[PDB]
Amino acid sequence: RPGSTKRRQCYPKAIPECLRESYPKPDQPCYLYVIGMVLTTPLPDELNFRRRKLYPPEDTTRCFGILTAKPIPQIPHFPVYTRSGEVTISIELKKSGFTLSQQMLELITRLHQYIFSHILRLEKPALEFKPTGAESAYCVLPLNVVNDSGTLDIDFKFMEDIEKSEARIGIPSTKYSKETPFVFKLEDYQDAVIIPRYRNFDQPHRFYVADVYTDLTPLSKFPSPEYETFAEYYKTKYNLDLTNLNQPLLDVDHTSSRLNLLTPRHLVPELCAIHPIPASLWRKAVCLPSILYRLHCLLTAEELRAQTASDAGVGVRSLPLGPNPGLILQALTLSNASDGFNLERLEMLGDSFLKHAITTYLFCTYPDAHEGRLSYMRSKKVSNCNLYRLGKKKGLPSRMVVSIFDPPVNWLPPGYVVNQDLHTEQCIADKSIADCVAALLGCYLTSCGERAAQLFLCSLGLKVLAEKTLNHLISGFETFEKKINYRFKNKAYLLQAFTHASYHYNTITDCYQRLEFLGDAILDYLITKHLYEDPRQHSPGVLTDLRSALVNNTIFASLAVKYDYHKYFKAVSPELFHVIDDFVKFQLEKIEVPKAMGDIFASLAGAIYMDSGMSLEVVWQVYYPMMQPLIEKFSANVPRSPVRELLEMEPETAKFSPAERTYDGKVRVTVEVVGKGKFKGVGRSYRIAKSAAARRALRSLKANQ
RNA sequence: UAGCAGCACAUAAUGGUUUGUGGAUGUUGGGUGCAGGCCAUACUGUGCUGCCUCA
Repeated sequence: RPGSTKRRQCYPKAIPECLRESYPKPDQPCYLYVIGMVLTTPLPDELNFRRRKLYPPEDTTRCFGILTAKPIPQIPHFPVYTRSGEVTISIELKKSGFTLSQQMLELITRLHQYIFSHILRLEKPALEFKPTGAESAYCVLPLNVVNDSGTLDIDFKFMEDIEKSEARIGIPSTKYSKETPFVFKLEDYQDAVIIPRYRNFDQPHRFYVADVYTDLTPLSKFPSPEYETFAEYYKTKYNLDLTNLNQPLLDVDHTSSRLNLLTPRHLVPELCAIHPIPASLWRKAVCLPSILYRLHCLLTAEELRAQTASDAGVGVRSLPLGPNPGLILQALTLSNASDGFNLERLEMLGDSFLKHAITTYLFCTYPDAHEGRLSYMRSKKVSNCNLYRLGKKKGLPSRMVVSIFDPPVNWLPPGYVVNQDLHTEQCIADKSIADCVAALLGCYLTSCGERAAQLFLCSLGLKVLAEKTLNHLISGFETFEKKINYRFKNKAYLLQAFTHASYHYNTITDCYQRLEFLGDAILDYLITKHLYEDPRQHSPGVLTDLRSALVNNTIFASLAVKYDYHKYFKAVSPELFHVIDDFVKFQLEKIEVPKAMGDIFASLAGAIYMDSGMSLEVVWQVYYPMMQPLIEKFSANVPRSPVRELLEMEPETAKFSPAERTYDGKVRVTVEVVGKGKFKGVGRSYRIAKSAAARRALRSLKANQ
């Protein structure tokens, strides 16, 4: 069915408008952004398994910039988890409206290719570098501080120095002899990336210089147990005799192959070529895939924020408000993506508000439609099928984050195309598109409030926007008004709330059932909002359990008895009065629960809502003090089924019999607890019977402990 | 800068199970649809490893 988990569809991935076709043209105005990088949380030495020097990216004058033909909007700063620790990223406009020559742009584009293909090794046989034909068409370039002024600019000199360098295309062929011996220069290695010249010619392993040992030489002990000395190693493995046996040695670390950094995890110089790119900048280069991916994700979320501010009138189109893009990115992120956050909390809050908004809308729009009809219409509008259609129509599927980020497998680098797919497409379930709509509703509710959430629903396409007889029938309700600490402006709502359909003496209001319908959705929403806002910050699963336990007709009947509602209840059914009296007796001492007692509890919420001028707050002021002891009790001790509690205590030893239908239509169930006895329960249903059996067993087990 | 094999978690797939829920031929409740919680087979990713390439 449409809106089911069992139905899956493929969608193309959205690329933000500001990155699409964004290739700088010769002699045309362009934008230069700086990637600001600050080490905000250093990694503990215990997790730094080599105890290597942490490198704050900010300690170094060279960085990267983004060159684009289109402006990038402000996005929240975001963390990236490097081997140094948590680095906060800023994307800052440095220059706007400047021009580049064909030669300058070619130099940038060649270096940009060189980064993704040669440095990062993200060019694969399935990928082609076509910067003018690529959908995501921006260049990344080196920036440096000009003349120690602190001012960053395009380091054209460094790009040209890379182009003149023979070390760009492969390993330099410069062999040292006794006539031209190797001379070590310390300055050339302090921030170097090096390439060993004697091995792995197709895939030269690159290393950072981590340190320079001035106390160690080629005649010193080798790190592999296979060779005694560095000189012996190079002679034995590659037939290379060293010209300078007194040169210092380099302590080296591999260049990182891990390019997903969005979450926390928890040699002889003479035989090396210097790669023209410094190690500081190369450490920054390794972050580019995660940075550009995160940038892409946040830009997609901001595009959706700005679109919703246009379509719904909710927020401001450009910020100097609407939700933070990080919360939209949360509502777009499935738990499968593993990104440290997910939509599930926002979804549940959204669902509760959605019910309320539609219920209120239906109640007010259809003043003559009875409860069962409003309930039926409600059930169709809130369906996963309808919500999927709305989410598809809004173009959410292309914007969702579905899978775990993996640069070489599912990410297309800027200026590349796919040779005709995990790079360009994603497969999504119809239900997940429905769940995302509710999470977005929860995002707009939490950030912008209830009116803004209603306008958001309207933007999706959901339409969400006698007296003597009265005084006689309400006689004595002044004591009830005092008990609930609320006084009605219009006592007809109070009468309606306490009028059963059997109570034909009321000819001046309807029965309670319409106000019951309205009150049900109000109480669900208010309780859910309160549970979501709870300082304990309950998990998605626990929120579901608490919502289920608190939003219940049995609890509402129990409260209605505790707050004397049964004394004001207007009915003409002796049988209903007996069932109520038996339940009232059982509740006063601490058996069928009379539905009508929970229904009038909801109906009075509906009454107060209408009498207060649609004030949810006034309802909550009345109901919160009544419910608080239960909200505290269940939020302290998240509730359980007695059958589940028995199965948790006795998983292999507790076996339940089949349902035996007794002669009175009632179900009987036996639970056998191996070695501990057989306990029978009876009730009108298998669970009242199985729960009664499980409670008798649990009582016996707890008594024998 | 590589491959593989164990163990933790996330995750979709095919089966079952269980709570909720719906109009239904509804002879007095087993037909199907969508959600949660579990049990089983099987996939990927990250991580704790283990063996094993180059150094």
